[PDB]
Amino acid sequence: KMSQPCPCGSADEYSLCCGRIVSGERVAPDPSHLMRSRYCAFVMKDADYLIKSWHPTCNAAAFRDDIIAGFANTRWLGLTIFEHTWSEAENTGYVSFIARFSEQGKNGAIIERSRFIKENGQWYYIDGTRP
Amino acid sequence: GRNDPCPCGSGKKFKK
Repeated sequence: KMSQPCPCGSADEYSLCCGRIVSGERVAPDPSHLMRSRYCAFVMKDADYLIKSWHPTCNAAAFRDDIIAGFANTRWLGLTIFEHTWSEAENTGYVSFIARFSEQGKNGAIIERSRFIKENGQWYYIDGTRP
Repeated sequence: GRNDPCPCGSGKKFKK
């Protein structure tokens, strides 16, 4: 009735899922959590988080405006993760996902395997490859 | 390719 299920699809309340991470209250334990959290930020148009979650070498602040601009063109309709891998030895991780959306009234889906890198206890997004 | 089990779980194609 008054539930606020997380936009990531976890069946958990946002406050207790991706929301505590985007709030800064909780560090993302793994690449999957970060991916989910970034998806929620896209859905909730945060951008500041999307920049904080972007690997520092990418200089995200510089393209903040383009992130905002992107918010207006797409409507997110769902996230489905089908693969996840990570290791402390590599400080690297991967998340394969399908993100469905709508653009100009036309539906579509993204299928990508994103890479995440860890720096000082925190995971950051960096790159991607179409699996 | 597209017809291999769509990881969406639809059971057949990414098209479908």
